[PDB]
Amino acid sequence: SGFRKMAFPSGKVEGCMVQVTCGTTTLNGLWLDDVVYCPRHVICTSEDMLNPNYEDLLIRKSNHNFLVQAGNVQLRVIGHSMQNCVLKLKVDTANPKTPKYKFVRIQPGQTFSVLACYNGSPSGVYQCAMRPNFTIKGSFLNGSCGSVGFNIDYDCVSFCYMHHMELPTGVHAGTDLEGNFYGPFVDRQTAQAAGTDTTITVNVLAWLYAAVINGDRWFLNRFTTTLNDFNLVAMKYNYEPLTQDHVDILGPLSAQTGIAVLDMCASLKELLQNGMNGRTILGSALLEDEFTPFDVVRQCSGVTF
Amino acid sequence: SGFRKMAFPSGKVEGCMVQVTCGTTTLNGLWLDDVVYCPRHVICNPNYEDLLIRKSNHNFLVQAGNVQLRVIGHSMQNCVLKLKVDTANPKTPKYKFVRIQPGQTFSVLACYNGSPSGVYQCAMRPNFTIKGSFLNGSCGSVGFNIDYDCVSFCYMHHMELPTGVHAGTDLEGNFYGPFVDRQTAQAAGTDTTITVNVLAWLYAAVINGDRWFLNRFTTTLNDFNLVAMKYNYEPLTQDHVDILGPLSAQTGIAVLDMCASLKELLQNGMNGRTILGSALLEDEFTPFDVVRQCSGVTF
Ligand SMILES: CNC(=O)c1ccc2cncc(NC(=O)Cc3cccc(Cl)c3)c2c1
Ligand SMILES: CNC(=O)c1ccc2cncc(NC(=O)Cc3cccc(Cl)c3)c2c1
Ligand SMILES: [Cl-]
Repeated sequence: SGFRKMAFPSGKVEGCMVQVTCGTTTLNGLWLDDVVYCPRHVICTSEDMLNPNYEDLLIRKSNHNFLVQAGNVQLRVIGHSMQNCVLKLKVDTANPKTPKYKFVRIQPGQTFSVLACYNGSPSGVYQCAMRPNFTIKGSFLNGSCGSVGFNIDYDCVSFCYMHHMELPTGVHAGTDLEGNFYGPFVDRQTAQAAGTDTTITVNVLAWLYAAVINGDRWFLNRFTTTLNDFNLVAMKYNYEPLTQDHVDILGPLSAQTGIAVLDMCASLKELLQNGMNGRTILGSALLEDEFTPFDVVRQCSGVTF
Repeated sequence: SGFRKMAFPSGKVEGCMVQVTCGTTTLNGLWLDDVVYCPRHVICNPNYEDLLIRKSNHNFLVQAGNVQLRVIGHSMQNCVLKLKVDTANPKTPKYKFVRIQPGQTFSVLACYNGSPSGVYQCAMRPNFTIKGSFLNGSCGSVGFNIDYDCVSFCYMHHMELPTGVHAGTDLEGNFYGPFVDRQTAQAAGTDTTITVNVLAWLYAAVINGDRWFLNRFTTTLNDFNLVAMKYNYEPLTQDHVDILGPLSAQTGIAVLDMCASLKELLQNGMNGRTILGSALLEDEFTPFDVVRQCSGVTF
């Protein structure tokens, strides 16, 4: 029993964090095998950030300009290349702590753990979700660039995010581990703003199923809805449209609790109309959208209370 | 910017998790140096000395990864069993066993079959329970904090109470709260809100640009405690006021001025608004957690 925002154990990722220095800029890098991955903006000055020509800035650098520190040891850079917005620094030592890993690009609504780092040293771990507007609501200070997002399914670490910048609203933007940004963002100091954000509907439904599994049914009602009528109501509350894929994905939780997806959709509609009336659901007074259907099955029991 | 419920990096603790089996019971153990610590209920009116005297070293199966450790001794200390093994854990970090007080926070590395599955942050409630997330097999999972490079172990999981909340001991086997390790009618007492932690979280909200709840008013400590007692909030002591000193100096809001904001929040509610993305007053961040997360201390 109980339902917490749970992050994956960070040990496999902590053993990959290094510090990358180029000139006066210091940020974090991910050391996997003999390559250190970091944001390419490490080669920039604050002036260069308005309209950097990364190719022009990189051609002027040599291997010895990049200082890489792993713990108290200085690694030797023997090569460098750029792939999209990530810089790949070839080093002369393979990381003996390299876990089994993959680089995966996630979709909005997916969750992941973040190991926030400063000067190549891990400071904290938290759980978060890729918002529908492609930003993340993280907790990052100056020096956190290069910190990574990941999932650990079995013994394999799937790296899905590398932190690059903070937008004016305090939200964060970054890339996958191949250097492709999530969202319409660029690694430039230019007028960029996060688009209007929406609630991840399929995740709120999964979280309502987690509440039913843990014994809470106060919010259920005798109604059902069509998918179309649910979406017409949902979009008036800035909720993402619920697709037939989402309904299919909620199938296992529907079978376990005995509540049809469109029946749970009707309880969500009523919650949006009435509010909570002083009550809570899993210790929260708001509808939670940062637990996927997969997170709920992983964390919750297989037997409904 | 941003404020998340953040746990300490769990790597130093993951390297200590092992699986302990005795008969049909499997749970988690903490392997430090040549000793494995685990709940004594792994041997299960349980007369634990009578049950332990009947066991031999080879009855305890200890598995570290894919390796079977050899148990060469066993002893009980309060509600924890200490299994002496032949091999010292080469991954043993610098550590201490510390007992925490209600209101203090810690990270939990939830484990099943000696394998870590998740990490979360939580607080020791004033009623000595923890609102954790634990399933069957989680017994022996540990709570900890990190100070520089030293892991301070403060909690070991033992049981779930009927309300879904959890109970456990420090690493010396002393329970937090009036609980016993047996299947008997036990219930968590009435809980209260950790006042000093709510105030620290209000200061974190101000640091992150959320100021709608501030007002021109102040209060006395006595008047605040009379009001706080009415809403099932823990009393605020002069020690708590002193501990909030740094945050008061940084934001320019006196502790008793922030108390007048909290009094107005309790009497009138949030009025449809949120603070740091929450519609409830959050009490699981200490004044130290707020300073650490708004400064970037590393481990
Ligand atoms: C003193 N605080 C900060 O400057 C600060 C706070 C918080 C921050 C959180 N994350 C990243 C930071 N860094 C950047 O956004 C640097 C940057 C600027 C323009 C474009 C690009 Cl790609 C990268 C933060 C920076
Ligand atoms: C049916 N649910 C479970 O089996 C369950 C679910 C969830 C659980 C979460 N944590 C621990 C469990 N374990 C215990 O509380 C076993 C126990 C019983 C009597 C005394 C003592 Cl000291 C320990 C859980 C057990
Ligand atoms: Cl995905």
